[PDB]
Formats: sequence, structure tokens, C-alpha cells
Amino acid sequence: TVASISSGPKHTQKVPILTANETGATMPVLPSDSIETRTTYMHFNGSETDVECFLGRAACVHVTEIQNKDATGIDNHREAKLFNDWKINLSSLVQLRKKLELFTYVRFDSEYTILATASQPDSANYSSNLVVQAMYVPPGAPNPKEWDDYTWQSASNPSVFFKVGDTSRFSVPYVGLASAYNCFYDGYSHDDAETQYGITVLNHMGSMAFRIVNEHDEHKTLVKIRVYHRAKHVEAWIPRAPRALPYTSIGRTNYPKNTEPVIKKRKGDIKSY
Amino acid sequence: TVASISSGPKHTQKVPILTANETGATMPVLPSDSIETRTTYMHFNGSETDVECFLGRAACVHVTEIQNKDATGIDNHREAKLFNDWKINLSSLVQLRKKLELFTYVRFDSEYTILATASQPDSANYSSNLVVQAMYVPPGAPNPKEWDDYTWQSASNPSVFFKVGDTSRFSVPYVGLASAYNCFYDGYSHDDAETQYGITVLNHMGSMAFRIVNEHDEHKTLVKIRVYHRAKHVEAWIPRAPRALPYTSIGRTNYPKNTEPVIKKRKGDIKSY
Amino acid sequence: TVASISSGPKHTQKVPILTANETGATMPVLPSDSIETRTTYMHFNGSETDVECFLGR
Amino acid sequence: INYYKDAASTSSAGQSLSMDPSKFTEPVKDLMLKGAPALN
Amino acid sequence: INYYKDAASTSSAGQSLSMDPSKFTEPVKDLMLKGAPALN
Amino acid sequence: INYYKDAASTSSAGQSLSMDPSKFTEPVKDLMLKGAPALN
Amino acid sequence: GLPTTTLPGSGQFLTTDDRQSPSALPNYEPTPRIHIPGKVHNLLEIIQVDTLIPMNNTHTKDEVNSYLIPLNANRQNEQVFGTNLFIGDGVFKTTLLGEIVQYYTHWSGSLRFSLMYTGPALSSAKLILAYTPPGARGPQDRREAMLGTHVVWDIGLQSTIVMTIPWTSGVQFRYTDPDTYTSAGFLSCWYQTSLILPPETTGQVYLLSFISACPDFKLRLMKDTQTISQTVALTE
Amino acid sequence: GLPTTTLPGSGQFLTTDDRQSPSALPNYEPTPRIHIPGKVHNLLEIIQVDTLIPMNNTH
Amino acid sequence: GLPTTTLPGSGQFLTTDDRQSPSALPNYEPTPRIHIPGKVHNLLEIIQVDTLIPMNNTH
Amino acid sequence: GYSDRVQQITLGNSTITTQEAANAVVCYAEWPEYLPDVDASDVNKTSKPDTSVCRFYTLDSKTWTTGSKGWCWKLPDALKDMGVFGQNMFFHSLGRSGYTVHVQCNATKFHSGCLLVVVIPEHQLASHEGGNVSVKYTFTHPGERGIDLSSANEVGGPVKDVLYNMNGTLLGNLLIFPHQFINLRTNNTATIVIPYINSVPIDSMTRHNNVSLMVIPIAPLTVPTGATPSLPITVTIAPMCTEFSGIRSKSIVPQ
Ligand SMILES: OCCOCOCc1cc(CCCCCOc2c(Cl)cc(C3=NCCO3)cc2Cl)on1
Ligand SMILES: OCCOCOCc1cc(CCCCCOc2c(Cl)cc(C3=NCCO3)cc2Cl)on1
Repeated sequence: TVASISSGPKHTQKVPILTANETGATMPVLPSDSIETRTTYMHFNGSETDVECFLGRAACVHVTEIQNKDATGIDNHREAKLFNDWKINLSSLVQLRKKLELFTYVRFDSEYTILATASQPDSANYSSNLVVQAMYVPPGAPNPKEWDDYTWQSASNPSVFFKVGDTSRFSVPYVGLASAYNCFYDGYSHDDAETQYGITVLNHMGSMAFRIVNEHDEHKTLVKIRVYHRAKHVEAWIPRAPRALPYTSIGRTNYPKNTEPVIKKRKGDIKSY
Repeated sequence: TVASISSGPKHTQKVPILTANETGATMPVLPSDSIETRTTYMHFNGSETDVECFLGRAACVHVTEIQNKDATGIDNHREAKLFNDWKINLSSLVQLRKKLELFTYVRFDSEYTILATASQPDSANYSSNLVVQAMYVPPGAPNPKEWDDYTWQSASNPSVFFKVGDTSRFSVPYVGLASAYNCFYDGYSHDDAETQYGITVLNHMGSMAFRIVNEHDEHKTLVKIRVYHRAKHVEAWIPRAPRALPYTSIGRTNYPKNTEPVIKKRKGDIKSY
Repeated sequence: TVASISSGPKHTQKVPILTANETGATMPVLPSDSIETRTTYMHFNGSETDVECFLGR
Repeated sequence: INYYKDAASTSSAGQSLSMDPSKFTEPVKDLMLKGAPALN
Repeated sequence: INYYKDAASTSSAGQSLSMDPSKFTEPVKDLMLKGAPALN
Repeated sequence: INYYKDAASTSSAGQSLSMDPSKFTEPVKDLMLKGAPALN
Repeated sequence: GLPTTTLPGSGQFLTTDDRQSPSALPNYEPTPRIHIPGKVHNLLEIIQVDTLIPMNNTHTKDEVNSYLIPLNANRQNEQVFGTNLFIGDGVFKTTLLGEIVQYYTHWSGSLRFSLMYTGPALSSAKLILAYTPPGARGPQDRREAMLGTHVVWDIGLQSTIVMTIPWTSGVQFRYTDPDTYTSAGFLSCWYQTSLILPPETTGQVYLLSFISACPDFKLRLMKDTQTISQTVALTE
Repeated sequence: GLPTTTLPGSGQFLTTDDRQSPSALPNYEPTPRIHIPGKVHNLLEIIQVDTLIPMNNTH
Repeated sequence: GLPTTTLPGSGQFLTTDDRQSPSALPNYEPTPRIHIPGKVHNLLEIIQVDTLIPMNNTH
Repeated sequence: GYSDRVQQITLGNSTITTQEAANAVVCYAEWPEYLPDVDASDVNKTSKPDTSVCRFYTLDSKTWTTGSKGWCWKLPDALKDMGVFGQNMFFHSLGRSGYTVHVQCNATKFHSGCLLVVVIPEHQLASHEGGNVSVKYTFTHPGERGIDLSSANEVGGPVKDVLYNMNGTLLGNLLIFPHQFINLRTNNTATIVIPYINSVPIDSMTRHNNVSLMVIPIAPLTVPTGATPSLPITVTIAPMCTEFSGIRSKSIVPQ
């Protein structure tokens, strides 16, 4: 492939460099339209800018935490982090979020990696070996109320059991209801006067639920869960302007008030170098 | 292959042993040009002197250390070794350095092995099990400021998570900007009067960043990281004189003052055996 | 596979929507027996409702 | 590839792709045609 | 070799090697030739 | 068998078995024959 | 039982590796795809669309006005604007090009810089745009500027002028984050003759300026952008 | 000895995965199947049989 | 699931072994090679060039 | 003697002529088309009123003055009350449509000024409150009036800051969306053909707008000396290939 062809002096009536940008086109002008060039080859394919590659590496999408401790006398397991949950979503952590929102609709399978590490902040004789269990919990299946409810039987709901310190990995097909996931949605769930705006009404995928299977030892053990997400089989439509201001909320486009100028001011003139 | 052919008495006008070294050549003289020889075969190929073999074994290129401890009240994580970094480079440890600098330009893929072991120098009930994470951090991606910054999300930056005591291994293609890496560079980054000389201005590859993912236990744990590097797919050009004096700096050729004579003095005469 | 065929106005002596449930049958009535439909395809096989799948986790 | 000798040890079965609701939805003795009168 | 039955479980896809910027760079209704006048 | 997609991930290269010292040992412009006088 | 040996790296999680995994939802059937206009395949497809450069960066809070390069009637010989070409920083940095370049470590290729004139139709002007390849200082006067890559632009019916910064380089890749060795030059613009307004007209006229990449362009070695960060996880 | 590398997920138990296992009862012979009317293959077969709706829910 | 057995040496790191590894930079395209005079292939090529001997070591 | 410059668009019972055009943009290089069966889901036959809905409606005019910040209309909202298009809209459960948008602004060869005319698929607005405040319905359904970016923040309304596109992105990059400029010195109209863009084959026309049309002054209007300091901008829009499905009782929507 040639990156530049050889081109010499020109004295024409045919001027490729004068255009009318009002038309909305970006005319494909090249170095050889306005200087004299020599042949050179590309030596490159643009492999690593493919959208599959761009969205295809694992990104941290969520960090939560649960603890193993005596539940005796706990009136609210959920509240003691005896177990916990995640209202699933991807736009919670921003690094990956800015990348996805370069597109309007996106379609992909997900591969998830879950790393779990334990901490024992206060005096323990040892490090126990805990098994985590972490059940998907669809929009419409009982949310588990205690850390050892019938829910955890998970007879119809996929669940994975792995050890703290290890990693769990599995992959879920594209579960969207439509043909693509909306990265943006300028609509409502119905025409009510006070319903929520955005995608949070679309992006309704149920939540994920972690717990330790082990009963309690004499000390307490903090287990912190990190969920990583990798898109595989990516398809993206309609590019948009990149995010400039900071994010404030999952699912709304809102930016913070009295934010700071995002364009760097010159130290000098327009004329400055 | 014959290592020596059979050759007998000679009384010629054709003298292969008289030459003129002023020409710059090393004339290919053999035993059979000046004594009577018998046939012998080589029985050998020179396999283990191939440059791929010479530069192809893992060498320790870096030892760093980070600790897991309560960051509560630490004003400078980087400074507490709560995490740490490496300004990537290869000429930091000398064994491998002398080997590479036998050549002027070198091109290869790298395979890296990272061993992490833990130490608990002061009273602990136990040995905790820590997971290390160690993100590449290109010349132009945010350097992570705390041990748990958004940076560690590493949504676009390759990172590996492995356990202390284990080893991590992965391989990075030849990332040089030119066609080869310069082992030497007699230039500057621009024609300023005070800019730095050498390759340190060329050899600008960003740094590598390690941290423990675990929160803190009651005791403190020292984790010491050793990075090993193995060249694979090696290509080397222009041999040079081997390094004689000791090294003083990454990237400059400078030797120490009042160094010692590097040529061993005879215990005796020129005539001595 | 078609999920619905195209069907238009009807003025018949042949009424598929009147039945006698006392018989014990569930007559296979479709949208196109009582409204005007357009063609659409199924795009689906019913894979995940197989009893092997239902009892297989 | 089965690595094991016994049939019980093989993985899940593969979709019936059988599907015939008529034993349940139309177990009538004399065939009913949709469109023809139910009771003649 | 896929070891798994479902398509979601396969590795990353392979490069589009599609690449056609004209839907974005030249969505004009009447074709513009480089070198010819923009507005006639 | 390569298990990985990228070339950097393959094992070490295999012996040049190239070997030609003359660029280093005899870079002279006019060819010198062993046995003939060095300087004529 | 077949004998195996495990190698260094066993059990590691590399966020960039690409392997198979069990599906959690065996046998599930995804929604059919329908057609949607606009599919993107390569980021290289989109960085060829031009977007506006806030060249007039001299303000103090972001404003629509930093997209406008002003022009003065009747000045002769003088300089309209100047900038270095660190596409990953400074004016370029918020543009789509700048914004994507920042996801990669290295770039190589030609850039297309165009200026669209917005003054009254009955006015006229001749400007010179100059590209100064690495190695010299930003030009200080047109004489200096005109000795490097330049285009005399004659403002006419055809409203825009497309200047190309042809890839001039020893090393075949440059860093997107500004680096010296790897630096790309300067871009300046001066009056060639001068802007002239028709009667009954007055004041400043402005040029809009765009940047996009030529088909020439290469970007490699993905990394994280300095353009976005956060201090606590967001919630709904 | 063939060189291997284990990936993330090794040792996990996913209730939905489908793999082979050793049989605890090697060589055992199950009872023959006889014919039984009524076999169900898909839940889609049965949701087409109609059932009564307690529409008058007001009690 | 295929049955395996691990041998002595599993998990060791031998600095001299030569195996495959995942690339951290999937799909990256290295700079083209250009021609450079002087390529070395074997250390045996270079030890045939003669160099001076500090024979007079007596200093 | 055909110029890129003169054009005629006849759609239904209405025709537009421009003698000073700058080509026309067809979003993503695709022209509006009906919904194919292979893409269909709802089993209902759809209704295609054709020429009674696919004609040109001219919205009420705006006034560009030196202080203008820009205006924003949403589709199909802007047309919610135009003739039979609108009735169909409130009466069917689902509908789908593409449009031809023609923005008009003429001046003289002494004026200067340049407007950006852009179509943004799925333009989800931001609350000026920050945090996770929502933007109430009424605020994103201004009807033919559209939203005036130089009007004041209101409560439950969107933010109206132009350098941020009403969503946290910079004005400068709107050029990645199908768009066309109106530069008084060149141009006097802008025309964009919009194909139907959604993640579902057909949708509700009232709970979801699928494009915002935005007209933004970028180079300020500058009139000749002692000229009146303002110009009107007119927007005329025509639904094209419209289909409605799932007819019934007639939606009732807030406010
Ligand atoms: O705003 C950013 C981009 O917008 C596009 O869409 C964003 C998005 C991404 C997702 C994820 C959907 C849910 C993933 C599939 O769910 C799971 C999970 Cl998260 C875990 C398991 C699981 N099984 C055993 C253990 O865990 C199974 C399923 Cl189906 O939901 N919405
Ligand atoms: O002076 C001695 C010889 O001179 C030649 O060049 C010397 C030299 C060698 C190198 C190494 C370049 C950087 C290596 C590639 O970088 C990495 C690293 Cl060091 C780690 C990871 C990584 N990914 C996940 C974890 O770590 C990824 C990449 Cl691309 O940089 N310069």
C-alpha cells in the first residue's frame, strides 16, 4: 500500500485544495495535492484501532465489599455487608464509560472476571479460606434477604462459587432487550409528567449478588470484590463528540455546576507558539 | 565439515602468512598454512553463540518494593511505597547491560517474568495472601497518585493481577519508535545548549507501576518485586568494543574517576611466562 | 420461519375464532385470524425452554 | 471427545428440537378443523 | 478450537478490516469531485 | 503450535545459521587473495 | 491421565489476553440485529471527519469565541495566529482528533488543517499559511515563514482552504504526549496582502479552523487518556 | 510432560456450565425405558394449553 | 473436562526455558525494519576480527 | 447549467426552491426507507398516509440577533401539531419516520455570520442542577417552539450552555454529526435528509424523540452599517416515509 505517491510541480485550473466546508463534507485532501512528494508505503494496517480491539480489554467496572462475621443479632444482613449487591450497569466507573460513549448504540457479549481479596484489619490468628458465591439476580427473581436465604439455592439462576484470592470468569451473551444497548436515550418510560429521563429506565438489567459461603470464625474478615468487564464481538453505531466535562451520575449526561474551563488558555497571544 | 584438511611440506613463492595489517583486514589464515596437518572434522555448529541464544535467557532487570499497610494519614502513597514505580529501562542492571552493549542497535520482542515474594520483618500472626497488580503506564497516561486512584481501573492500559509468591509472565512486542533500539546515541533531543546528551532522551519508554490490591491487615507486609527480561526474535547490528570500566549511570557511557587499571600487570617481565 | 403471515380484510362464512372449549381442545388461533397482519419472522428457536436446559443447571 | 467410558458421564443432551403440543392442546378423538364449526 | 457450545463464549472477534469513512466524511447528496469547484 | 495470535508471543527464534564474518574481517575495497602479496 | 507441567504465569489475569469462557446463560437467544445507519469499524474512520479547533484560546472561561480567529482590515505584512503542533495538547487537545490521539501512545501521518472564511461576500483577502518542520523556531515574520511549507490562500467564492501538514520526520513515529525529540513543528498564518472590507461595512471578520487526519495516519499502542478521571464511583 | 498455563476462572464452580465427569457407578446398567404417553420436550409445548384465569379476583 | 496429572517442576521459572506467552499489546504494529549495514548473527563471526593485545603489561 | 446551488424539493403537495444551496447532507449516507419485514417485530399491518403526512411543515420563525445563543428542536416533537402528521402521532401506539430538514436564512453581500445546522441522534440533555436531577418531560417536549438556548435556566428543564451541547461535550466536536453550515457569504439554506435511526424497528412517538435539530450562530451576525441588527431564521421540515402502527384511543401526554 502506498502512503504517498510521487507527485511533481502543478500549474493547473484544477485546484483540489479550495473547497466549501459549508457542505458538511471533509474532502479527502493529501500531501501530494499541495507539495511535491516521493513514494512511501504504509507498512501498517490499523489493526489496533478496530472497535473490537478498542473495547476488547478488561476494565474495572465495580468494586464492592462484603464481610464474614457472626450474623447473630444482625437485623439487616444487607446493611451489615453480610452480603451485598450491585445494581448492574457499566457507566458507574468512568474510564470505560468515556470509551463506550464515543458511540450511541453498542452491541457485544461480555466476559467478566471477578477478583476477590481478603483483608483482616484487626488482630486475627490467621487468614481463613473463604469461598465467595455470586448469583445474578434478574429483574424479577427474589432478592435474597439474609446471607443464607432460600434464594441462594439458585436453582434456576446462574451462580459461580470461587475462593477469595482467586478469580472467577465466565461470559454472558448480549442480554439487551433491543438490537443494541442505548448509550444514550432522549426519552422516558412513558408519557408521565414526573417520570425519570435518560437510560436508567431502559438500562434496567437487575442486580448481581455476592456473599461468603463460610460461617464465621472468631475474627472478622473483609472481602473486597472487583468486577472487570471485557466486550467481545463488538458492534458500534453512530459516533458522537467525546465527553468533555466530568460525570455526576450513572445514566444522565449531567455535568457539575461551576465546573472549570476545559479548554487550556494560552500563556500568551493567539500569535504565540 | 572439515575443521582441518591434510597438508604437507611447502616450498613456495606463495606465502599466505605474510600480510599487511595496515589494510584493516584480518586475513583468514589457518593451521594448515604454516604447519603440516591431518584431516579432522568440526563436529560442531556454533548453535549457542547465535545472538538469539546469547540474548535469549531471562536476566534480572529490576528489583523494587512496595508494602501493604494502613494508608490512613499517609500524605504521599508513592513515598510510603504504598505503590511504586519503575521508570522503564534495561541498562539499570549491568550483567545484561554489558551483553547488549556489544551491539549498537538491537531489535527484539520482550518476554517478562515478574516474581513477587513477601517478607514480614516484624511480628505477624500470619502471612496474608496478597494479589499484586502492575500496570504499564505509557508516556502520556495519568500517573496514579494514590494506591487506589481511578488510574488503577486501567480500562485502556494492559495490567496483570497475580499473587505474591507466584510469578506473572507476558510478552510485549518491540515497542521502539525507530527500526531498532539505540544502544548508543551521540546526539541530543534538539539543538539547545543545556539539553541532556546520550539516549536517556531517546530511551523514553514511560514507566511501570505496581501496587497490592489487598486492603491492610493488622501487621505490615513487605513485598519485593523482581522483573526478569528475555529477548526473543533478536536482531543486532554493528558490533563494538566490550565495556571495560564500571558503569555509573543509566544511559551515559561515563565511568568513575580514579578507577583502577583494568589490564592486569605482569608479575615479572615482558619475558615472563 | 414466519412468526406472522400477511393477512387482509375477511368477510367469510368460515369463522376460526368461534369454538367450543367444552371439547377439551385449545384451538390454534393466531393474530392473523382476527386482525390484518404483515409478515414477520421468528428469529428464535426455543432452545432455552428445552426440558434438558430447564432441569440441567 | 468423551474422556470417560460410561454414558452418564457425558455432558448435557442437545435440544430435543422435538416440539409437538398437539398431545396436550388437541387430544380430541374426532379431528377439529379451525374455521369449521366446533359442534356440527 | 472452540471448547464451548455457545457463541458468546468464543474469544474476541478479528479485524473488521472494513473501513469506509465516507458515511462520515462525505455524506453529501450530490457527489463532490476533488479538484472540481465545490460550488458551481 | 502457536496458541496465541500475535507474533511477539511465540518462542525464541531458531539459529540464524547465517554467519559471514567478511563484513567485519575483510571490508577492503580491492579484494585480497591469501598467498598473493598484500601490497603490490 | 495425560502428564502436564504448568509454566510461570499460570493463574495470572492479564486484562488484555483473549480466551474462551463458559457462558453463564447456556442456550439463550439474543435479540435479532436490525439495520441502523452509521456503523463505525475503526477509530481511523472517524478521525478523518474534521472538527473545529478552539484556536483563539486566549479567553478565560470556555466560550464560543475561542473558535473564532479574528482578522483586521487593512493590516499588511502581519501575523494572524501561531501554534506548535503538539496534537495531544494545547489547541488540538479537545478536538476529536486530539481526543482520540490521546487514547494512543504513538502517531504518524499527515494532518489536514483548513480555514473557512466568514467575512462579507464583497470583501477580499490573501493569507499565507506556513508549516515549519521541526528544527527551526516558530517563524517570527512572513519572510521567515514563507521559506517552509506554505499555501497563498486567495479568499473567494470557494470559502475554505485545506492545508496539509505533510509528514516530515526522521523517526517514523512521534509521541502523542508532547516530547522534544519527537516534536513536529509550528503552524503560522500572515496577511499576504491584507483583508479589505466593502463600504458600509466594519469591524472584525473571523475565520473558523478545522483539523482532521489524512488517510496516511497511523496511531498505535493504546493507553489511558489524561482527559478523564474521577474521585468516587458514581451512582444512580 | 506437556507445558500448560492455567487461566483466570480455574477451579471455579459455575452452576450452569456443562462438562463431563467420572461415573461413580462404573458399568451399571439402567432399567430399560418402557413407553409412557405424555412426554414433554419444551416448556413452549405446554404454555399453549389454555387454563382458567381467576379474573374475578375481588374476593 | 480432560484428565491431567502435573509433574515435578510445575510452576518453576527456569531463566533458560523458551515458551509462548500472551502479548500484553494485542494487535500492535511494530515499526518497519529499514536496512542497516553491519548485522551480527553469531559471536563466532566477530571473534575472527583481530584486536591488539596489551602484551607489554609491565606498566 | 445545474449548480450545486439551485435546488427544488417537491414532497407531497409542497415544494421548496433554493437558489443558493451548498449541496445537501444525507445522514450517514442513507436515505429514508420503510421498515422491511426481515426487521419487523410487531405483527400489525402499518398505515402509510403518504402524501398527507409527507409534505413540508414550516415552523414559526426565529430571530437571529447579535446576542443569540442558538435554538434546539426535537423530532418528532416539533411536528406534534402539524396537520394529519400530528393526529396520526397521538392516535397510534407506534410510528416511524425520516425527514427532510430545510433551514433558511438570507441576508445580503454586506452581512457576515455563520450558523451550524446539525442533527444529533439520541440527544439526551443534561439537567443544569448537576448530580442526578432529571429533566422533566415538558422541558424536552417544547413542540414547535423548540428550546431557546439563550432563555434562562428553569426548574426541571435542561442546561442551555452552548459550549457544551446541552450534554457535557464541546461545541467544536458537533461536526462529527451530519451537519451543514449557513455562511451568509456562501449559503442561504441548509438541507439534511434524516433516515430513521433507532435500536428498535419502530417506537413510541411521544415518549422518545430520536433526533434534535440544532441551529447555532458560531460567527456572530454582523450587519452592514445602520442596517437593522437582526435576520429571521425559518425551519421547514417534512416527514418522509412515515408509517404508523397500533391504532387505538389517542394518547394523553403531560401538560
Ligand atoms: O452507559 C454505558 C454503556 O451503555 C450500554 O449498556 C450498558 C450495560 C452493560 C450491561 C451489562 C448487562 C448485564 C450483564 C449480564 O449479566 C450477568 C452478570 Cl453481570 C453476571 C452473571 C453471572 N452468572 C453467574 C455469576 O455471574 C450472569 C449475567 Cl447474565 O448492562 N447495561
Ligand atoms: O541500554 C540497554 C539496551 O538498549 C536498548 O533499549 C533498551 C530498552 C528496553 C526497553 C523496554 C521497553 C518497554 C517494554 C514494553 O513495555 C511494557 C512493559 Cl515493561 C510491561 C507491560 C505490562 N502489561 C501488563 C503488565 O505489564 C507492557 C508493556 Cl508494553 O526500553 N528500552
